[PDB]
Amino acid sequence: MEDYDVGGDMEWKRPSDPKFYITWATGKTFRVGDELEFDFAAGMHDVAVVTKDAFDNCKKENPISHMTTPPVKIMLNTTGPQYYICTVGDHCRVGQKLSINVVGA
Ligand SMILES: [Cu+2]
Repeated sequence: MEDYDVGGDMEWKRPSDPKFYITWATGKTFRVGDELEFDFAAGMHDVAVVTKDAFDNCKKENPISHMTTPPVKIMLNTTGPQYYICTVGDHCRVGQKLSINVVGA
């Protein structure tokens, strides 16, 4: 098991570059049992676990899950695609979103 800090010291923030998080994930093999940790200041960002469509269009309403208090720690316990976005402001629209593929432990 591996523990990942989404974004690095950049943490979970509004990116200057729209592909930042695509870049951060790349080269990482997320497996079942691994844990993602999103760090941010209270109210400045958040985490909503969404479907692929909601991910693509940045739909904030009807999350699978939604978390607001800062480290949001999520364990990956199923194989397959997982999508996360920040619903605060225009953050998702400018790239604060994460797409990963979880494989076996
Ligand atoms: Cu945000």
